[PDB]
Amino acid sequence: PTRYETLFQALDRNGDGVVDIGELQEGLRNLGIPLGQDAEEKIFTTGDVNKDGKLDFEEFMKYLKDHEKKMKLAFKSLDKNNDGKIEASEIVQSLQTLGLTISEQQAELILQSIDVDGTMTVDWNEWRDYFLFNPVTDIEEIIRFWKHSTGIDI
Ligand SMILES: [Ca+2]
Ligand SMILES: [Ca+2]
Ligand SMILES: [Ca+2]
Repeated sequence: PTRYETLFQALDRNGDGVVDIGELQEGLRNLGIPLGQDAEEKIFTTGDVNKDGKLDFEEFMKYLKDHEKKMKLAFKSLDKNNDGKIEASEIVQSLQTLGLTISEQQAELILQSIDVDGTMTVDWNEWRDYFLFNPVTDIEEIIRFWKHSTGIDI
């Protein structure tokens, strides 16, 4: 969704051309996107470049685009076989290259936590859709998020 107009119009409830923090909270909660207020605030603070307390469409778009390049490099960092998809063994080996060692079952837990549809594996579109509003900037903070999200070791 790389123009992001639909998302923005979805969030701009009063249709004034900007998204306020309230609209972000109410909108994300109404769209069934589970996000904490401090993290939403992280998004807003990173995005609000002119610091007027509002997110115009170009700040919104810029944030989402840069965030999606960070997420694409993270995804390709996790993608070993270059298929365009992520399997559990790949989570295991990618984590093993980082010095972390995790079981296959915990890897399964991670994939299931990340996966929002029934695919049982995660392609670029699902990865991007999942981390769309998650203010993580790279793979290490993605790991920190996993560590809180699954409530598992490392
Ligand atoms: Ca608005
Ligand atoms: Ca602004
Ligand atoms: Ca794979």
